[PDB]
Amino acid sequence: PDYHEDIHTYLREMEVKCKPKVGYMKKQPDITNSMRAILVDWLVEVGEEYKLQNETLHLAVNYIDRFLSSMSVLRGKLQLVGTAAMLLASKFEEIYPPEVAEFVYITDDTYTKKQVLRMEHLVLKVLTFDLAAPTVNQFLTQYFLHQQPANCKVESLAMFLGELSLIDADPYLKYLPSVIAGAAFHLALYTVTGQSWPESLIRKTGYTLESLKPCLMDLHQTYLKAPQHAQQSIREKYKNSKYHGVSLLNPPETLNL
Amino acid sequence: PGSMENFQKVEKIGEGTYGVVYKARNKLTGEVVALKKIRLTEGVPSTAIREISLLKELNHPNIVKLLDVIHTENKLYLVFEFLHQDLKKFMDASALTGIPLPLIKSYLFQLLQGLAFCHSHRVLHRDLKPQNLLINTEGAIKLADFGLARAFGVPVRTYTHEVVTLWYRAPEILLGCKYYSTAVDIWSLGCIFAEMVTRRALFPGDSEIDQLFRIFRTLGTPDEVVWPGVTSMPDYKPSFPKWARQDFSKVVPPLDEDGRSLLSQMLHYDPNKRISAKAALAHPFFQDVTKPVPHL
Ligand SMILES: C/N=c1\[nH]c(C)c(-c2nc(Nc3ccc(C)c(S(=O)(=O)N4CCOCC4)c3)ncc2C#N)s1
Repeated sequence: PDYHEDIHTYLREMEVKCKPKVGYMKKQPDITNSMRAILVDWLVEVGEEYKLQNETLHLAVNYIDRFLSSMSVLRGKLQLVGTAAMLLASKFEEIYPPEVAEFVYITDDTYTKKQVLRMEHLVLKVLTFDLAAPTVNQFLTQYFLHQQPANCKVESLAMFLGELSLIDADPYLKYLPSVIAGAAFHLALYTVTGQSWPESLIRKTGYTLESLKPCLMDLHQTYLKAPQHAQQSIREKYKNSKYHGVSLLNPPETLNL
Repeated sequence: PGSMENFQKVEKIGEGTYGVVYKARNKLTGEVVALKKIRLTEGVPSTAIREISLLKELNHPNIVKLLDVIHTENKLYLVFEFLHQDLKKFMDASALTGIPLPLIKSYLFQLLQGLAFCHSHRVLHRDLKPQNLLINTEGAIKLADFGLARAFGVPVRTYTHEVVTLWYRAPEILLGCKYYSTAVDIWSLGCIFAEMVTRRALFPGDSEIDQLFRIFRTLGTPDEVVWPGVTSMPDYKPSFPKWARQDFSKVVPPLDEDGRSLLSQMLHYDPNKRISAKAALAHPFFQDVTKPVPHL
């Protein structure tokens, strides 16, 4: 609270430096956005099974996107990239990271422990060890401090929305985490309480409903079409009482902007 | 960024739970470095992954500089700038002379600077003690050993409970607080500040409860007045002896009024009242701060 601004400022600077290449999928010969949605959905499953932090999952997705931004990968190796990213994310963020054997186990023994570790090494190289990336989650928790008063359904809905964005490279790869965080927070706050992006977050972030609008429009459609999405692990996850079953809430029909 | 081809080992320096440290000379540039070797069956250790990534973000005069990472088959070599010794060694050597107050003031000022920087970049050190503060022959002191460090969030989550070397561990960790923060690093510096003045540790406990009791006998046993929420902390006990707080001037007798003021703020029981590294920089204790060079 004596560093909240310093840290926000710093994270805002770093999210630009840690941003994936917006159009990297066009340059991927073998893989597609849909395959990526499949991998990310699975990573949510893995997160649940090992009770990993949400932050860990966000980090792992940051690592995958940044890696695939400079390295071509065949579809048969995409999961290996993902496994190693989750492993690294876990090592970075978790009090007790699942052991390597456990990661080797959840890939249905598609890959050897030796491959998983070699890929870990390669990922570190390609990211030059820059793992402390800003995430939607990091911005959300700061934004939550501006509630009056705090509302658990809103935080869980926001988390849920922020998390849905990880699935679809198109279009969310073009929005910075701090912006998806803002869109998610306003959408959750509106859905649950009917209120809006608070004046105090405008002072803090410089973002307005107007600047958020483009991301907000996408995220709104994502929210509306969620039950029809091919990938369903985030909705299953947020049916849980841990997150106040917010996936079961009804999305607003109109945002009115 | 090259390979070990250009490094010439000069001598071993010491060891870590993961690393072996050598003094080395770059043969083309003449630069003296400290090489930390990390041998690699669970892949790259988490501590090494934290240390490298956080350290690459922290470029500061009072943070030890990671110069390079040589990442090979079975070996990970971290290349650090070379510093001459640690604060612990210096205090020992300064046995009978004592450390001149202007040099204490200087070191503390510098340490608050490096620390404020860490906290400004959402990093907790979590292992500040004289063994991890390195000094050079030009008056600088720098935080080192970011193996226990952690990237934190706002507001903090629950992180590893088993943190900070015992003598320098904050009461909120001892009492099982689910949510410690930057204040734990300030607690540690408070202990180091007192230690530089007396040249003996301030709370040399041999166990957790011994550590708590030693703290309590010095600062008074905390109650809901001095520290709201204390009695509902997990490892707090109603049977705790209730000691009076002693006059702070007896805690570190050689310290002047400004020094005492500052020390007391760094050792406030309530993490929320405990002064931040940032705010401490502006304390009157530092009004005449300079940068003396120490003695070999
Ligand atoms: C695990 N401990 C260390 N890791 C690194 C990278 C260290 C370091 N060392 C120096 N130079 C230096 C030279 C001589 C001595 C005696 C000392 S020491 O007093 O701190 N000493 C005490 C006994 O254990 C070994 C180290 C340090 N410079 C930079 C770094 C860094 N980073 S220490």
